[PDB]
Amino acid sequence: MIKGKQGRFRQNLLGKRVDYSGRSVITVGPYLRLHQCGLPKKMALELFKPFIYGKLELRGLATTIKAAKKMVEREEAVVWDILDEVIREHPVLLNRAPTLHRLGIQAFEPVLIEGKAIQLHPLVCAAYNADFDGDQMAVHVPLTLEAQLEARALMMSTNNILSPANGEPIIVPSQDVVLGLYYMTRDCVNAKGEGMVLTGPKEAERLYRSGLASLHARVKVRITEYEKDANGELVAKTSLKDTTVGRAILWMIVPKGLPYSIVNQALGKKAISKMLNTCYRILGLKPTVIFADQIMYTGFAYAARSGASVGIDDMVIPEKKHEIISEAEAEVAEIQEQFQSGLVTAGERYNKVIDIWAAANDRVSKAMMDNLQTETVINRDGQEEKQVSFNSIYMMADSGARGSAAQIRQLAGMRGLMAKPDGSIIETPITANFREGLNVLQYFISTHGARKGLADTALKTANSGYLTRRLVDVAQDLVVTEDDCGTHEGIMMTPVIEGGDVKEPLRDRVLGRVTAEDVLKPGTADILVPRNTLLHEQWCDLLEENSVDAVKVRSVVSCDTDFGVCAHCYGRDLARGHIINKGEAIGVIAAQSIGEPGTQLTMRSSIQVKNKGSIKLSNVKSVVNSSGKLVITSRNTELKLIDEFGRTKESYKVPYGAVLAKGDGEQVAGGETVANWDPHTMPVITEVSGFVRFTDMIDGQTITRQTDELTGLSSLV
Amino acid sequence: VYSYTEKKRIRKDFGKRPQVLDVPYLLSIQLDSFQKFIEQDPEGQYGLEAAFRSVFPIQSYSGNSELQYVSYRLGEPVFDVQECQIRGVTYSAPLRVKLRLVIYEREAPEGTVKDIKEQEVYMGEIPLMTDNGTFVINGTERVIVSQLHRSPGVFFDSDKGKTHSSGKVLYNARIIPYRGSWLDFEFDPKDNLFVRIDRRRKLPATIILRALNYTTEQILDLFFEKVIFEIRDNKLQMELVPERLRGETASFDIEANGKVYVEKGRRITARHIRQLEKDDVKLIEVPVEYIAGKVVAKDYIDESTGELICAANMELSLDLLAKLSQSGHKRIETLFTNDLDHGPYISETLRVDPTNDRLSALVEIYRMMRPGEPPTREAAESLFENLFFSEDRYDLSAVGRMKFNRSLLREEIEGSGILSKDDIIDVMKKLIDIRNGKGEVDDIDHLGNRRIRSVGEMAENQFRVGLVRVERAVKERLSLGDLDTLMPQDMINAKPISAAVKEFFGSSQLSQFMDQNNPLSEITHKRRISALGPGGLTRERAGFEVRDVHPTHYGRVCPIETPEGPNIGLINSLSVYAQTNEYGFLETPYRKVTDGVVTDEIHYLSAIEEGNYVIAQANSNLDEEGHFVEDLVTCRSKGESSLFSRDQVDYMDVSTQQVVSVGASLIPFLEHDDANRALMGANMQRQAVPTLRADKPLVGTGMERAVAVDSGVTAVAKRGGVVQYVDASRIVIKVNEDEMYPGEAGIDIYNLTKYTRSNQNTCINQMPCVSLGEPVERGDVLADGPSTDLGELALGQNMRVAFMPWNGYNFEDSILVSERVVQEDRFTTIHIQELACVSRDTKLGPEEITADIPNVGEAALSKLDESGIVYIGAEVTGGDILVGKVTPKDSSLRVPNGVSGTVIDVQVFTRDGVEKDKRALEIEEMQLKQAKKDLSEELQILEAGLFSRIRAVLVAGGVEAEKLDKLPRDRWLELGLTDEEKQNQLEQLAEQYDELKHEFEKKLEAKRRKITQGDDLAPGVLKIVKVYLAVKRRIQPGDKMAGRHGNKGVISKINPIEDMPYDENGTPVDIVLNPLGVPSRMNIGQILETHLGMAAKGIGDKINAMLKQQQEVAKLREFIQRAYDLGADVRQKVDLSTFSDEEVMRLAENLRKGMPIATPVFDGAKEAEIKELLKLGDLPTSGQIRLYDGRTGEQFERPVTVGYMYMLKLNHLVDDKMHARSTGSYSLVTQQPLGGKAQFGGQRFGEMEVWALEAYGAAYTLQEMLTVKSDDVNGRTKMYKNIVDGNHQMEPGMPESFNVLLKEIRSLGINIELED
RNA sequence: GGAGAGGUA
Ligand SMILES: [Mg+2]
Ligand SMILES: [Zn+2]
Repeated sequence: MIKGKQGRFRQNLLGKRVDYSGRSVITVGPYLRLHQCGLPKKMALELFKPFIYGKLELRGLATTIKAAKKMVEREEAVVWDILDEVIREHPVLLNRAPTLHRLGIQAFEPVLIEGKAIQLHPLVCAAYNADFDGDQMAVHVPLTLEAQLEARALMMSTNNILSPANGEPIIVPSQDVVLGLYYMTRDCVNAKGEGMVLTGPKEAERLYRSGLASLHARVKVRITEYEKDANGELVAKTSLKDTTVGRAILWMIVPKGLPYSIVNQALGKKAISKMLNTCYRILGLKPTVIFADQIMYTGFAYAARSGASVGIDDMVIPEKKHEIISEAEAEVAEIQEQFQSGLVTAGERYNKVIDIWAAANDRVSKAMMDNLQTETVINRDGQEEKQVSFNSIYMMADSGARGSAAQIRQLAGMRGLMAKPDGSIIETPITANFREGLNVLQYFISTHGARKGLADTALKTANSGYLTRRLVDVAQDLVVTEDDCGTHEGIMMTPVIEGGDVKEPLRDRVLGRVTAEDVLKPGTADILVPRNTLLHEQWCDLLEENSVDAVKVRSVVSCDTDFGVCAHCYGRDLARGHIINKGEAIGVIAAQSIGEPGTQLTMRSSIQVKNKGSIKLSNVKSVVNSSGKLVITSRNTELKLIDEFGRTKESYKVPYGAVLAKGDGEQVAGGETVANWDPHTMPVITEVSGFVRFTDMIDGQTITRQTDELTGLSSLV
Repeated sequence: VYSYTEKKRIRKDFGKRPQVLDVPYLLSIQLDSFQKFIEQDPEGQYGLEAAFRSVFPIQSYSGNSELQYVSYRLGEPVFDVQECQIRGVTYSAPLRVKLRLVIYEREAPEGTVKDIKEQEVYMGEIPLMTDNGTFVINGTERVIVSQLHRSPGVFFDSDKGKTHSSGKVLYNARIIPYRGSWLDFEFDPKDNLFVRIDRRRKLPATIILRALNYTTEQILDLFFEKVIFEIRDNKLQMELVPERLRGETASFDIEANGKVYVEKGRRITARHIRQLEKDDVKLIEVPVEYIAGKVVAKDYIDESTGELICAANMELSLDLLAKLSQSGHKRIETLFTNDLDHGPYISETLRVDPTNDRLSALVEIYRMMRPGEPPTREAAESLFENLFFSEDRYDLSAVGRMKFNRSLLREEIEGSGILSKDDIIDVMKKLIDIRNGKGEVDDIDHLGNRRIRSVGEMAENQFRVGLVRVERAVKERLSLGDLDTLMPQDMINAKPISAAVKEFFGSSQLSQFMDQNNPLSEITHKRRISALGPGGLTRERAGFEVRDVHPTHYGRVCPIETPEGPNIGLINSLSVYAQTNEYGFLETPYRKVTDGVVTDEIHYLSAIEEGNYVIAQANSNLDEEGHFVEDLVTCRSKGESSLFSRDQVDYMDVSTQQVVSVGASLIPFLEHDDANRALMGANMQRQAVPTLRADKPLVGTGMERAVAVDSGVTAVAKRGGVVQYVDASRIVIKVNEDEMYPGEAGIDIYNLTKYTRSNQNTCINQMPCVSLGEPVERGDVLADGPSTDLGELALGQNMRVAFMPWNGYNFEDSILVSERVVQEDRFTTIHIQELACVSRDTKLGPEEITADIPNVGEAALSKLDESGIVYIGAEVTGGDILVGKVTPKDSSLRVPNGVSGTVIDVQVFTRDGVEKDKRALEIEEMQLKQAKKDLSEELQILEAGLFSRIRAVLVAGGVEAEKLDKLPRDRWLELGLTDEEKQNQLEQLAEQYDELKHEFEKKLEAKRRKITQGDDLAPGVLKIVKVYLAVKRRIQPGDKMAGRHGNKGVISKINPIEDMPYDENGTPVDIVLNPLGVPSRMNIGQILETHLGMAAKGIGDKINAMLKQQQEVAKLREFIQRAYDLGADVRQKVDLSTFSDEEVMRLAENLRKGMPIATPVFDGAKEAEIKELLKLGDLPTSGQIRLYDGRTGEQFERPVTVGYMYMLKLNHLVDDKMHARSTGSYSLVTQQPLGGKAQFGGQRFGEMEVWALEAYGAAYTLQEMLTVKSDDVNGRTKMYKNIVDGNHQMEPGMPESFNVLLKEIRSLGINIELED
């Protein structure tokens, strides 16, 4: 009765059923504000029944609870306005079943609807990871006053815009609005109403509505930027820019304090996300949310206007594909012949076959991509030109709305090679695309692969749930409970290097974490920052322009707080732009952040420097060989390429006993091989010149005279 | 070539491969299994007879007497199918067996008959199989899927270095009987050999070897070779076999014939053996050191002392050789061993063997099998013998023996059903050989190793195991004396067998409910092939290997159809053309390929046989002669594809569509979509709700009629004839003259199942699809069932679609729908709910259903009748009263909240011996009248048919048409006629007429008996009343409809038509999808479907326009002919000229709503032919047309794709889900809200949500939610009061469930409590 | 109330 899921602990004592609840399917209803959600009349009426009784008795329409129950039972017309009155400012909670992270449940204001489906503001769908393929949601209501205030002040949708896992926003215009905007901020080389001049975005809108100009054509227009470089003072400044009418129309929406350049590109998804991030970082919260609402409205309107449909004609197959494939096949034939005569072995035949197939597939992919993306050739009022294409598929792909290059490659080009169950790769690839029909065997193989994928997904989510459950259990007791523990130990955060380039610059590893010891600029003895300041963006910029290498930062692993951690040792909230507050349960949110993404994971010679700069070497225990080069005898020897300024730029592990052309502190040229070594055998490298004597080596019991017979040189083992 | 009925609507067809074999009868695999289960087989090797002959006879222990089997029989079913459905009892048959007790004479010698008696003892009732195959247990028709269990026999398996971390594989072998104890042999990491029985403790194998009365030397002789040394004048001149010299190194000087063949330190080259065999030398002088560490084969003893010098299996040493030499031993036999050829695996195990003799080995075996129980010299031997060699407790079926002999390269495919010494010896030999490298491990996922098993075998096994109990009972009875007066009735008991079979059928992990909201649902469900169940692996402990598609599934198991989620690769569906092997494997047809000609003759190949030959695939371009235009032909040789010569092939596929299931066979343009999305489309296709009136799909795959007719819904004529009279309820056909049998002419008649609830609360009924005087042909459709149209499947509706975003209303997958879809009302769906009410018998007396109840206004009572039962046809609403029931001291049933509808059927049942109220008597009388009138009409119709026949036979040889009508039919049979067989026929027909009279006269009484009788019931229940509500769910935003390409969506809004986009021509579209869906999830099939359907609709519209203004057939014939033309060498080749010039008119009428088009899945219509067909219409070949906005009215730039798509409305209704609860009931042991919509339960605030609330700073809300809103009684009572009093505050208290936990813990010896 | 089967996200 206690063990297992059915045990009281995990069944009735930790998770319970609850009154005052509802369940329904969800729809979009895009006309809503970001802070409110639709709600059926019936569910609304069912939930708030006690409040309805109270209001009825206050109005005196029912001097009892039984007559009141009767009245609500037959829902006289009065009851509906009473409901509307009660709902006025009463939030509710929406939840989706697999709630991984903190955002999986959120508060909302209700708006009554004559349906039976919970409308939902579309932007939050990304947060809920909620498709409209029939996903259901559950509704709760906060009864007591304190619950209502908690909801309004903490769980209101408008308060959760940055993922706790990282400062990245979480309200990115997901898939459709993004398409609309990208289509808006484009430019045909020669469209209706080109070259003219406008006296402001309003004229652009009027012109487009009258239809006298295309939605995107190059025009010079005067505008006014608002730069608040002064101390919270929005200085206006006018100019006469040259953009496309669509961009000008879009500019009407953006709030005051932003540079017009931010609205001057093709506006891919990344651009929109960055734009929102900057807008929040500058003009606080409310302008950002209202701007997002306007963004969504405009995006939907103009996406619908575009009428961007998909047709079979859009899948343009490259003309040269057949030739390429035929050539590859003929190539395969000769290799098969070489193996028929036995001149080559089977494994090498197999490997070369795979290699040439990959090469041909890559060629086909490149050819189709090129033939597609720039297909559009249009006279410019001169003779002829070309531009990026308006093929609906390419617009959808490049815009980032849906699908990477892989899917379009499969659609148009051959869909590569398929791997059989044991991980082996079939020698013959699938040479057919989906615009054409696959034959039996090809489809069979693809089906095998797809089933593998599906089964992997199922088992992966199953295990990930258990992992995260374990994770939260171990770190649920930890709560920040102090302001400062008063220490000086920390850790040297440095940009990550993987032999190759900077995998992650330092600026993002230390962003928003108080320092332990003040950094000194490379004007050494130059106190660049205090030792206990928060590294918000401006100071990060200071560091970057000073090219700092590593920083002593206060971690959490060493905080001297008992049964908790002082605020400074932790750092910024990362859920809002300021230090953590006192009391937060950081452990739980950290566990959730770590566990949520688990589902997306998968379950199952010589040194060639490439830059001109100074060479430096660390852990060097080396000698000069006969050729004058340098031979190393330490293992963890490390080679750095530093730039002229003196900041490390590249790093590589030096294998033991490797020959090196340079010494230390020389100058290298881009593409200069600097080191070499044998990766196979282990020598007995010496240090100094002289005779070698076979001391304590007698043939018969210590050594054997296994002299080489192929060549005839002395050899004893 | 085209049937008259077929000419109503003939689907234009694409595809070029000439079909060579029509699809077989889909429901074959079921009726045959059950058919074989129950039959009188003289061979006694099928079903009941085999079991009876096996268990019987039975001999007493003495045995002074025995009881033997003779024969059996099945009585008539007591009730018909419909009656069993109505009451809700099983549709079974009595079983009656004639058993024969014999008695010998005790004092007389063994074998004599003192006396003998016999009788036909009843035993058990066996449920029967309906015509369709389904069973009826309690009017709850279910279905039994087939299992896919690994076959009995032997298997050499290997663990692939997954244990001991040593990288060393460990080959094991398993023997699995069909009924008995398993057996396993395993290789220790230390090269030992271990027997294991039924997963019990491990054991050295040589023990069980000794169990067969096998000694050391016998075993060694069996398992190794000899090397003979000769003590001679000069130090062991040993005989040698040159063949033993591969893979060694000369350690000394090997010299003979005065020739140093090789020296020490040299490896034994092949040429060394060449020179050796050339010199033909046999004996080599060998140094004594060669025998340093050898082992003796047998024991050697001193002849004089009789004392063993060296017992067998003993190492070799110099002094031992001296003892042999003084003992005069000349021949010294030792074991020929090796490290790569012959490891001494037996010797090690023998050294491990603690036992040496038979008795001790058996004793320790007994101890292992049964811990404790100090054995006896007889217990172990009895145990072992009855265990592994008594047929009654151990059995390899014929399949097992065949497979076993097969694996061991034997010749006989038949043998005994038990084991033998040689069997085990050969098994172990083969295992050792595999260890040495020869022979290879055998996989498990090979289709050649797993076997299907249908119902019959399982039922037979259950019958046998039930029989065993009564067998034991009778045996213990006969062991007792007092046999002079026994009978074969008292010792036999029916209850054990009845229980044994009933429990299995009614309640088993394989007899499951039937999904019935489609014909397709029923079909695909019946063909299911599960891998779970008894003897099958478990859902939640399956690795990837099982779920993965083995290469052998090709053509035998549909790979693309599977229920995703918790169980994939386990619920596999059968492929279309698959058959079942005689044994139970899966066979598939293949066209025999001769030298260079593709014959039409076919052979059904099993999985194993396929691995040998070479098979070219279906779409290989031959030209009228099986001469492949190509030379490097693609063929699956053996678990892989390749390109082979034009002559080496041996077989060709039958049809492109032999790889898929029937379920996936219906998706057009399948060859373009992704795999998983096609799977999703299929699974959703399985869940379509029948609409109000079906509509053919404009673009079928041609598999529609097969599925429709093969399913049981539609009434298909059996013998062509003529409609003599039609009605909404029944049909009658005058049979064709020829199809008619010589005697008993009669005429065909059908009755139609009207509205009846399906398994999913969806009404089902049939409608005639013919008029009077319509000739019909054998096997043609007559009555359309649910979601069918003119005898072809039709699930959803085809509608005008356009691909574009629209104000975000189709943001993710939401589907925007215009208002015409609902106004024209082409998606409403009917549903039927059944509600029951009982009259228990409790203390304070029973309760009743009186029409009078307390504290209720007459308003509610207005709808009930005097009895207390609502009138039929009343239109009740949510929260009404259906039957008034009283509190014996108001339990009146009420309509569930929210549900509206109309009452259509009431029924009542009473315990026998109880008076019946007014309404019950009324209904009884009404049924009486109904049955009487029904049978009267039937009888007179049949008599009319008979007299029509009698008139027909008198039209020749004395026809007087006047005399026929002068005196009426009453006196016709007696008329004179020339003397011939005609008089015999007249007598025959008159006899049949009188027989019909008598049959009706008795059947009427039978039905009267069935009606008037009382009703059995469960104890306590006095009577039960059932009522049927009918509802029409129309549509709402929230519902879930979908297309066929796994492109599901939730309807979101109902715009008025005026806002919808409309073309320049004025037709507005009806659905707006989201283009963004396609690219990510690659399913172009929908786009191609849209184009093709648009073309078809254009053609239909052109025809309709031509018809609107009157146009003579001259134009119609031309245009239709040309339309049916324009195929790329299609095989349709339909000719219009041959038509009656009025069937032309009717066909045009049937086509004015489009021209149906067919598309085989992998023989689809490419782009060019679609383009040409479109251009036949005046539509833009590009497919995309310009549009105009409803609101603004302005044109959309960027021409848009529009067309027509076939879409289904799935069975997930928004009304079924939307649910709420403010404050309701409470669980009993724990005081929390109940769960589930059935009860008025509430939602479950799960653990993860608690975590999430913790992540926010929200604390109060969590506390309240899990303290006062759920658990703390006083807290919620006072909270209710506070809320009523407009004061939002709460008092936490303590959860009750915590006190529950506290008491529970304290129930254990743990003292737990709260401090201060 | 508990078991088992099936099904949806
Ligand atoms: Mg979903
Ligand atoms: Zn600290």
